[PDB]
Amino acid sequence: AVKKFKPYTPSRRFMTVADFSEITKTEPEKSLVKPLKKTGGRNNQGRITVRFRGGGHKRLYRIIDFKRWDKVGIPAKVAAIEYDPNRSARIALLHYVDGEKRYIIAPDGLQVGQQVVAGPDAPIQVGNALPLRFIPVGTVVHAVELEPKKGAKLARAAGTSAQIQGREGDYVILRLPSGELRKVHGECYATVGAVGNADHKNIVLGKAGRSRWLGRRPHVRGAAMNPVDHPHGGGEGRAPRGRPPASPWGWQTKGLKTRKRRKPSSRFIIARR
Amino acid sequence: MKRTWQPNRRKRAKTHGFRARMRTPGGRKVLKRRRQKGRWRLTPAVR
RNA sequence: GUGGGAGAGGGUGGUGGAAUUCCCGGAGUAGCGGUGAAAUGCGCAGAUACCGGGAGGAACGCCGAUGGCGAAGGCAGCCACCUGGUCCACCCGUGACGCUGAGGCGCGAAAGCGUGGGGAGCAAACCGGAUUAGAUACCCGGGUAGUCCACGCCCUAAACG
RNA sequence: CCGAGGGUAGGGCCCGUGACUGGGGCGAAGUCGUAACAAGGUAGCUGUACCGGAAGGUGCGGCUGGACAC
RNA sequence: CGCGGGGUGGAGCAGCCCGGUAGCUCGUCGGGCUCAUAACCCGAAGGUCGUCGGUUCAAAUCCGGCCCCCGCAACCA
RNA sequence: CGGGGGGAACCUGGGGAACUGAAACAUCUCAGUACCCAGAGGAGAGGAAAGAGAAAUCGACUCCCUGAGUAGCGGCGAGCG
RNA sequence: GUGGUUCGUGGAGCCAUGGGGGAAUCUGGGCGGACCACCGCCUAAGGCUAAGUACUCCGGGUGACCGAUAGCGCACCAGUA
RNA sequence: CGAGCUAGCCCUGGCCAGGGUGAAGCUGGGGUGAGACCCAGUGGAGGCCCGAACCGGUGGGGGAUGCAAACCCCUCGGAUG
RNA sequence: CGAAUGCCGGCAUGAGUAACGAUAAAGAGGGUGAGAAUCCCUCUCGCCGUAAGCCCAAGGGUUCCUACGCAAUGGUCGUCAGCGUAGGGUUAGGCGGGACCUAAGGUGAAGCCGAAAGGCGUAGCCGAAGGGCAGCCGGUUAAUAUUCCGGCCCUUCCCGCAGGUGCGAUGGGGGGACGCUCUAGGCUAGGGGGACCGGAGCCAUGGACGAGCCCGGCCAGAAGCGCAGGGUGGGAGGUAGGCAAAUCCGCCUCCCAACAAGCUCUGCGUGGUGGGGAAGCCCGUACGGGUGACAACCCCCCGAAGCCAGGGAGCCAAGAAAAGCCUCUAAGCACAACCUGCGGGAACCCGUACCGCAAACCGACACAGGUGGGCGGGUGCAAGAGCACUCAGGCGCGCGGGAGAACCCUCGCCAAGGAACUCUGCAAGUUGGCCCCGUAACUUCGGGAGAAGGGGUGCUCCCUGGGGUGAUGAGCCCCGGGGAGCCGCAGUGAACAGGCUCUGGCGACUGUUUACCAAAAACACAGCUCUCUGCGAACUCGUAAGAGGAGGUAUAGGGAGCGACGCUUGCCCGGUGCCGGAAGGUCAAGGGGAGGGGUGCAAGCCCCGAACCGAAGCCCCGGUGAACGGCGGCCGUAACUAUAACGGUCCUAAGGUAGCGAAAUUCCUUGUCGGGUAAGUUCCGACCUGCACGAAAAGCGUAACGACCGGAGCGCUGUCUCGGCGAGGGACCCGGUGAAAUUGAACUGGCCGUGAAGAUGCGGCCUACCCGUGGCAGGACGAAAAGACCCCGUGGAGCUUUACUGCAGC
RNA sequence: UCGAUGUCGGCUCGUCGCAUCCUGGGGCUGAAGAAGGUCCCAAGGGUUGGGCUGUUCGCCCAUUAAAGCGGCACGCGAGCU
Ligand SMILES: [Mg+2]
Ligand SMILES: [Mg+2]
Ligand SMILES: [Mg+2]
Ligand SMILES: [Mg+2]
Ligand SMILES: [Mg+2]
Ligand SMILES: [Mg+2]
Ligand SMILES: [Mg+2]
Ligand SMILES: [Mg+2]
Ligand SMILES: [Mg+2]
Ligand SMILES: [Mg+2]
Ligand SMILES: [Mg+2]
Ligand SMILES: [Mg+2]
Ligand SMILES: [Mg+2]
Ligand SMILES: [Mg+2]
Ligand SMILES: [Mg+2]
Ligand SMILES: [Mg+2]
Ligand SMILES: [Mg+2]
Ligand SMILES: [Mg+2]
Ligand SMILES: [Mg+2]
Ligand SMILES: [Mg+2]
Ligand SMILES: [Mg+2]
Ligand SMILES: [Mg+2]
Ligand SMILES: [Mg+2]
Ligand SMILES: [Mg+2]
Ligand SMILES: [Mg+2]
Ligand SMILES: [Mg+2]
Ligand SMILES: [Mg+2]
Ligand SMILES: [Mg+2]
Ligand SMILES: [Mg+2]
Ligand SMILES: [Mg+2]
Ligand SMILES: [Mg+2]
Ligand SMILES: [Mg+2]
Ligand SMILES: [Mg+2]
Ligand SMILES: [Mg+2]
Ligand SMILES: [Mg+2]
Ligand SMILES: [Mg+2]
Ligand SMILES: [Mg+2]
Ligand SMILES: [Mg+2]
Ligand SMILES: [Mg+2]
Ligand SMILES: [Mg+2]
Ligand SMILES: [Mg+2]
Ligand SMILES: [Mg+2]
Ligand SMILES: [Mg+2]
Ligand SMILES: [Mg+2]
Ligand SMILES: [Mg+2]
Ligand SMILES: [Mg+2]
Ligand SMILES: [Mg+2]
Ligand SMILES: [Mg+2]
Ligand SMILES: [Mg+2]
Ligand SMILES: [Mg+2]
Ligand SMILES: [Mg+2]
Ligand SMILES: [Mg+2]
Ligand SMILES: [Mg+2]
Ligand SMILES: [Mg+2]
Ligand SMILES: [Mg+2]
Ligand SMILES: [Mg+2]
Ligand SMILES: [Mg+2]
Ligand SMILES: [Mg+2]
Ligand SMILES: [Mg+2]
Ligand SMILES: [Mg+2]
Ligand SMILES: [Mg+2]
Ligand SMILES: [Mg+2]
Ligand SMILES: [Mg+2]
Ligand SMILES: [Mg+2]
Ligand SMILES: [Mg+2]
Ligand SMILES: [Mg+2]
Ligand SMILES: [Mg+2]
Ligand SMILES: [Mg+2]
Ligand SMILES: [Mg+2]
Ligand SMILES: [Mg+2]
Ligand SMILES: [Mg+2]
Ligand SMILES: [Mg+2]
Ligand SMILES: [Mg+2]
Ligand SMILES: [Mg+2]
Ligand SMILES: [Mg+2]
Ligand SMILES: [Mg+2]
Ligand SMILES: [Mg+2]
Ligand SMILES: [Mg+2]
Ligand SMILES: [Mg+2]
Ligand SMILES: [Mg+2]
Ligand SMILES: [Mg+2]
Ligand SMILES: [Mg+2]
Ligand SMILES: [Mg+2]
Ligand SMILES: [Mg+2]
Ligand SMILES: [Mg+2]
Ligand SMILES: [Mg+2]
Ligand SMILES: [Mg+2]
Ligand SMILES: [Mg+2]
Ligand SMILES: [Mg+2]
Ligand SMILES: [Mg+2]
Ligand SMILES: [Mg+2]
Ligand SMILES: [Mg+2]
Ligand SMILES: [Mg+2]
Ligand SMILES: [Mg+2]
Ligand SMILES: [Mg+2]
Ligand SMILES: [Mg+2]
Ligand SMILES: [Mg+2]
Ligand SMILES: [Mg+2]
Ligand SMILES: [Mg+2]
Ligand SMILES: [Mg+2]
Ligand SMILES: [Mg+2]
Ligand SMILES: [Mg+2]
Ligand SMILES: [Mg+2]
Ligand SMILES: [Mg+2]
Ligand SMILES: [Mg+2]
Ligand SMILES: [Mg+2]
Ligand SMILES: [Mg+2]
Ligand SMILES: [Mg+2]
Ligand SMILES: [Mg+2]
Ligand SMILES: [Mg+2]
Ligand SMILES: [Mg+2]
Ligand SMILES: [Mg+2]
Ligand SMILES: [Mg+2]
Ligand SMILES: [Mg+2]
Ligand SMILES: [Mg+2]
Ligand SMILES: [Mg+2]
Ligand SMILES: [Mg+2]
Ligand SMILES: [Mg+2]
Ligand SMILES: [Mg+2]
Ligand SMILES: [Mg+2]
Ligand SMILES: [Mg+2]
Ligand SMILES: [Mg+2]
Ligand SMILES: [Mg+2]
Ligand SMILES: [Mg+2]
Ligand SMILES: [Mg+2]
Ligand SMILES: [Mg+2]
Ligand SMILES: [Mg+2]
Ligand SMILES: [Mg+2]
Ligand SMILES: [Mg+2]
Ligand SMILES: [Mg+2]
Ligand SMILES: [Mg+2]
Ligand SMILES: [Mg+2]
Ligand SMILES: [Mg+2]
Ligand SMILES: [Mg+2]
Ligand SMILES: [Mg+2]
Ligand SMILES: [Mg+2]
Ligand SMILES: [Mg+2]
Ligand SMILES: [Mg+2]
Ligand SMILES: [Mg+2]
Ligand SMILES: [Mg+2]
Ligand SMILES: [Mg+2]
Ligand SMILES: [Mg+2]
Ligand SMILES: [Mg+2]
Ligand SMILES: [Mg+2]
Ligand SMILES: [Mg+2]
Ligand SMILES: [Mg+2]
Ligand SMILES: [Mg+2]
Ligand SMILES: [Mg+2]
Ligand SMILES: [Mg+2]
Ligand SMILES: [Mg+2]
Ligand SMILES: [Mg+2]
Ligand SMILES: [Mg+2]
Ligand SMILES: [Mg+2]
Ligand SMILES: [Mg+2]
Ligand SMILES: [Mg+2]
Ligand SMILES: [Mg+2]
Ligand SMILES: [Mg+2]
Ligand SMILES: [Mg+2]
Ligand SMILES: [Mg+2]
Ligand SMILES: [Mg+2]
Ligand SMILES: [Mg+2]
Ligand SMILES: [Mg+2]
Repeated sequence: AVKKFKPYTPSRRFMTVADFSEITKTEPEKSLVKPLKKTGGRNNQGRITVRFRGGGHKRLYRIIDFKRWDKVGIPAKVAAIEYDPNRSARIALLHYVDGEKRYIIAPDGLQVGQQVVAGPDAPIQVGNALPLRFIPVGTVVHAVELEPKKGAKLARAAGTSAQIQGREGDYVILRLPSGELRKVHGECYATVGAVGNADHKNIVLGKAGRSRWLGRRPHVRGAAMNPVDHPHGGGEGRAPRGRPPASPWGWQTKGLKTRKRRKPSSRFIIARR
Repeated sequence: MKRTWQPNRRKRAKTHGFRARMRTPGGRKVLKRRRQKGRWRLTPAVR
């Protein structure tokens, strides 16, 4: 867990690296990779629409399987566990017995020797995937479809998960990583277990450059600009915010709630305290 | 010290070229103007 | 050695019910809290009291003792796994192989510390109400850390027989 | 060659001393309060933690060297 | 020099704006409870309102001069 | 069979500023101007009354003169008309 | 809700129409400046239509137009160097 | 009309003499009840060190109708990020 | 026209003045010619040599070669040239690109969107310094050559013959196909040496006829073979996956090899063959040609960063695509087709001169600037692409000759002193490489460290150790050890190499910045906190479609502040912001029609219109501080005095906690005291009276780090006392060429006055023959810039907000 | 004087005034002497080095015969900082 370093430089002092011993394979499965954009944070207009992105290691995109149900009931063996550098978590390689190979987000505890299956059939066991309706209540689970057949949007990040708090009608109540309580349709596939590589959160970048490697460019504060640039710009040397703190585009950035009021999605949410 | 003119033959025809001018309505009126003026060259001549 | 026994001894994983709290539904009205007496607080925006549903955390009533276990600190709902000490009966083996123990090593309540989780009740600090000459207290209404878990430190004590 | 010493340089220990600063001891009749000794008028003491003009207070846990009515 | 606010029983504050009437806490004094003291209880006393003009019938109150006090300001140079 | 693209200016349509004026300026003005776009053509537009507007009146449209800087419009201001 | 007209919300009709409602076929319908009556005018929701009009790349004619710093930027190998 | 200067990003290539320091890990030996750990060798990490190329532009002098509309000299910063 | 810093043009002044563009440097002889410092040839001298040499790409576009020229261009001259005229000159199946592939991006049948113009968009297409692809050595021209020629190799297409096979694709699968750092083995490039091989010739000036000196001792090459490496299992059964179908690939099982065994591919070697082939001498060359020669053509050593190459290990930040190629089958055809070998034929377009770190490209210039890839030899110094000298090659920078003043620049040295200089050791000095000894506080245990401070350093002889290569040997090459001696002032003998310590502030650190007056204490930064965001996310761009976010999903993403780490981060929710609140108040359009009005004879048509229902917003109720923010006044009091733990009272939403404090903050201020100094407005340590510190516009500390800013010491010095001398490049003189701002005109003195108040120009007096050269700056309110400061203008622009008004957005 | 009269201080170079800091010459003295005080004449010359601060001033150290005050665009930036 979380390799450290003696301080033979500054910043090798506090730097901290993942423990990679979970990883059984280095080259990824060539059949299953695609290239990346990458965007520099710019949209089709050439315009930066997300600030302070660029640089960063070249990356191959592992295509990964968020619909488990097209393969219902066909088991598969866990061949390898490897590094996906597009995501916080790790990818498991699955040889199916069709002979089809796919990548899955690797739940915490999944071993590579083992067998996994998806469908209502499906023993309730780490790595298996089921309609939410057939998971026993209280199970912790990840990679959840938000609507049926639409793919897994929820609890995919290293160490995340969700619990089933109960059922009502065609819907079941989940506690998301956020802690929002919301209804998800029972027909939505989820895959039992937590995500893991949960040690992820204790990495300590340790020096500026390591932030660059991840494609994050420097972030300059409103305080450091001039009034043209930012509601916090200007003053003579340093300065409180002088107004309720804002984004460069001018909206308040402390407490102001941005979620649209009237979304139909509101009928299906109960929480987030 | 590096100055502003760094000639490159492809940059010129990709930029001020005749097919450049014809692709954009802005650029067609460039030609239209230069033709109505009697310009001998309607477009940089790059070799 | 062999055959037996008692036990909250320890570590792990589960699990049950009672209660408090919060939320939803129902029903229902004008007060509920609280004290020496009060006030702050809470309540017609529907409180308290009552019934039903749900979430979550902590602690385990009766058994329970003037009891048991551990070297000490300490250890208490129930279940399983792993594991320490210890006593008894037979008189079977080894043959003084013992006792203590400067240093060393380990364990060491509470509180405190670090990184994470968790956070129901309680509650330093803090605010308010009251008392008072004052009241940076004692009583009352709030309330953060903490109390719980994991790993790691700290290593003190009326650590008392 | 070695060599009394001399010189240059960098350490160690010890003594004296120093604006000021920490507490401590002591000092016939100073100021503020009452913490403790009698249920000391909130039993006390206690390791620790936070607070507070001051003694001390409160939290958690511990010790008894505290306990004829309702 | 500037602009704004103030000066009232021993202390600290009201009242002045809107003229007539000076109030609150503390202190002080007389008495009480107590062995005594304080606390506490019952009573009292104590003032021309910085000053000097003016206005009015009447001035702490309005107007002016002076005197103090506090605050703000003194930039480009 | 046809279209496409070009054409000094002129024409119709779609869109459409500001300096400026108002001795400041927002309504207003400049101005439906400048400009951009689309279409025409040798012209274009318009055109044969669900019109005028006070006479029992005129009689499609376009252009000139006049009506007239009138009727009016107008931070009833500048000014527009 | 707006645009057009002289009409800037005005007593604001007329003409046009982005939105909502939504008829009738001569005893129907539009208009004459809110509106009502009366008296008149006119027949919307299809289309085309010469000429009188504008312009000047081009050709001609003519100047109390210039005459090489003028007159077109160019009298000249100029939208050139 | 401009990103042939410059700023960022994207795709694809290239460049960084030489020397110095000596992380983790590995191996052996020690150590222990098993550990922790200790030492040695090995190893060869790093917005590590010195220093060319390359990238800079610290201080000073010179230049100042310049060699130059930002240059020259000396000095100096980075030089596997 | 007389004025507008007017406009266009012409010509003046400055003035024969500055300058003639790197201080790498020249001298002579001969030739040519009307004419020669400047053109050509020779000799001598100097400069570059990780270049200032050579090759390639851009860009440039005939500048290339040659003949004839010198008006102009050339910073002088020109007989020369990149200049004028003319003629010539660029040769490809294999090199580069195109009749190949795809990347970003671009474009775009489908489709989506937008008043119009247009925007987007799957596939496809386009797009290259990336992938794919078959030429090596030499000779030849004045000028091109992997292009022509010679020699030896190879590719594709078409056709044919033969042999083989279920042939066949834009479809399936494999492959292509990948990072960074370190790196093994074997090669090659390149290099050093040889007593061996080959060669004109030399014995100078004292010595040397020598195992002397000087020069050279290679290159390309199919198959075959050799060495070194890369790639890679084979067989069968089953099969539901690879959007049809496969016998292929995937997967499961079984069966042999376990190995490069083999098969295969590449590198190097060798190879039939072909080709080069020095010095020197002669002639004769802008250039090179005879001979040397029938040249030799060999050993050893050093050795890549290059090759074998898809090698190996380690690491985390996790490292293109498509085609060629292989395989699999589908239609379809199985006379076809395809595979293999041989043979014949066919094989297009474009570039190809020349410059190319620069006089030919970008900088108006033959401009000290800028410009990507490759090669870049030798010796010495620890290494090296550093430094000095030097090969090859290339240059002496397109004005010169003299003189030997001031002065300037760049440089050398200095008695004694040693920072006294000065805002400041600014500047210059000192130090300086390697090896060895040694090395503090403090520390985050790495560091601090090159701390500091020292010693060594050459040459000769003797002895001796280990390595790589060979054999285990010599030879050669590498790393050392010990002993005795020699010379000088000095041995990193030249050149390239830190001055050091103490101690504060600020910033943790490396980084970033105002191109061109600021590199910093600013920005960034890892890290901490708040906050929004359930995913068609929030947020951003866009009218929209669409895109970014993200092919991400709360351990994520966005916004904000704070800024490693340590210890910490108090009180106030009155106001403002945000967050919650199903009541209440108010509230627009709309609903509602009480009543009222216009006009009709009237049915009616039309206009007002009270109650009441009626959102968000605001009000109202709460909460909220790593949200905007804000965190008291007067008076009294202790048995010297002083002060005030204590008290009183007024006010507040609450009255600044810890820590720190005359500070990057302190006015008074050079506060007071202490320390450093002979002397300290700075500095360090203290105190607290903090004008006007204070806790994430964070508080207080912190090892390490810094071209940051302060203070002190040592060392050392031309900074200074205080100046002197010397060098060179200028300045001066002569020959050639020859600018500039400025300029009302000038016949342009001093004092005391006067004057619009600072007079060459007016008054008075004084002084004063005409004209220059080199010099200095006191004045011509000198030049330059229609003053940036200041005000004015109902001038402008950027910025702000609880200014007005409006718009997007919500 | 705004179609420009560059500002503190320092350095360099001075020059002048005298209301004289020193030296020279004087009068008075509450001048014994030596040494002072005070006023008068006198502008020939002279008038230190250093610590602090940007300073001018000023304070301080060590001396001195003395450590003079002013003017010259608070002399002097086409002379330097
Ligand atoms: Mg675009
Ligand atoms: Mg970030
Ligand atoms: Mg930032
Ligand atoms: Mg700024
Ligand atoms: Mg703004
Ligand atoms: Mg601000
Ligand atoms: Mg600022
Ligand atoms: Mg400020
Ligand atoms: Mg560059
Ligand atoms: Mg190109
Ligand atoms: Mg032509
Ligand atoms: Mg024992
Ligand atoms: Mg403990
Ligand atoms: Mg505890
Ligand atoms: Mg009490
Ligand atoms: Mg007590
Ligand atoms: Mg007690
Ligand atoms: Mg007591
Ligand atoms: Mg307390
Ligand atoms: Mg100002
Ligand atoms: Mg129109
Ligand atoms: Mg105006
Ligand atoms: Mg005006
Ligand atoms: Mg204006
Ligand atoms: Mg108009
Ligand atoms: Mg129009
Ligand atoms: Mg006609
Ligand atoms: Mg017509
Ligand atoms: Mg006509
Ligand atoms: Mg028509
Ligand atoms: Mg209208
Ligand atoms: Mg109006
Ligand atoms: Mg109207
Ligand atoms: Mg009408
Ligand atoms: Mg009708
Ligand atoms: Mg109508
Ligand atoms: Mg009408
Ligand atoms: Mg009418
Ligand atoms: Mg009509
Ligand atoms: Mg009709
Ligand atoms: Mg004539
Ligand atoms: Mg002429
Ligand atoms: Mg002309
Ligand atoms: Mg003429
Ligand atoms: Mg002309
Ligand atoms: Mg660019
Ligand atoms: Mg760019
Ligand atoms: Mg290296
Ligand atoms: Mg290294
Ligand atoms: Mg480095
Ligand atoms: Mg370096
Ligand atoms: Mg510089
Ligand atoms: Mg300079
Ligand atoms: Mg100068
Ligand atoms: Mg990089
Ligand atoms: Mg005139
Ligand atoms: Mg002028
Ligand atoms: Mg003139
Ligand atoms: Mg002349
Ligand atoms: Mg002259
Ligand atoms: Mg001269
Ligand atoms: Mg000269
Ligand atoms: Mg020259
Ligand atoms: Mg020459
Ligand atoms: Mg060399
Ligand atoms: Mg000539
Ligand atoms: Mg020239
Ligand atoms: Mg050929
Ligand atoms: Mg060929
Ligand atoms: Mg080709
Ligand atoms: Mg073809
Ligand atoms: Mg293509
Ligand atoms: Mg293509
Ligand atoms: Mg497009
Ligand atoms: Mg389109
Ligand atoms: Mg292509
Ligand atoms: Mg290519
Ligand atoms: Mg290529
Ligand atoms: Mg090729
Ligand atoms: Mg050749
Ligand atoms: Mg086949
Ligand atoms: Mg590639
Ligand atoms: Mg070779
Ligand atoms: Mg001889
Ligand atoms: Mg070797
Ligand atoms: Mg590899
Ligand atoms: Mg790495
Ligand atoms: Mg393709
Ligand atoms: Mg068939
Ligand atoms: Mg060629
Ligand atoms: Mg050249
Ligand atoms: Mg260069
Ligand atoms: Mg080059
Ligand atoms: Mg030249
Ligand atoms: Mg040049
Ligand atoms: Mg370069
Ligand atoms: Mg060296
Ligand atoms: Mg040389
Ligand atoms: Mg030569
Ligand atoms: Mg000498
Ligand atoms: Mg000297
Ligand atoms: Mg000295
Ligand atoms: Mg200093
Ligand atoms: Mg210096
Ligand atoms: Mg020390
Ligand atoms: Mg040393
Ligand atoms: Mg020697
Ligand atoms: Mg040396
Ligand atoms: Mg040196
Ligand atoms: Mg050095
Ligand atoms: Mg300081
Ligand atoms: Mg910094
Ligand atoms: Mg660095
Ligand atoms: Mg910055
Ligand atoms: Mg700058
Ligand atoms: Mg600038
Ligand atoms: Mg600039
Ligand atoms: Mg810097
Ligand atoms: Mg932090
Ligand atoms: Mg938008
Ligand atoms: Mg995406
Ligand atoms: Mg900051
Ligand atoms: Mg508040
Ligand atoms: Mg609030
Ligand atoms: Mg509130
Ligand atoms: Mg009614
Ligand atoms: Mg409402
Ligand atoms: Mg705070
Ligand atoms: Mg406090
Ligand atoms: Mg202080
Ligand atoms: Mg001080
Ligand atoms: Mg302050
Ligand atoms: Mg200072
Ligand atoms: Mg201090
Ligand atoms: Mg502060
Ligand atoms: Mg703050
Ligand atoms: Mg500090
Ligand atoms: Mg520090
Ligand atoms: Mg730095
Ligand atoms: Mg720095
Ligand atoms: Mg000197
Ligand atoms: Mg000289
Ligand atoms: Mg004269
Ligand atoms: Mg005068
Ligand atoms: Mg005269
Ligand atoms: Mg002068
Ligand atoms: Mg001037
Ligand atoms: Mg005004
Ligand atoms: Mg204005
Ligand atoms: Mg002026
Ligand atoms: Mg002016
Ligand atoms: Mg001065
Ligand atoms: Mg006198
Ligand atoms: Mg005497
Ligand atoms: Mg004198
Ligand atoms: Mg004098
Ligand atoms: Mg100083
Ligand atoms: Mg002073
Ligand atoms: Mg001057
Ligand atoms: Mg100056
Ligand atoms: Mg001057
Ligand atoms: Mg002057």
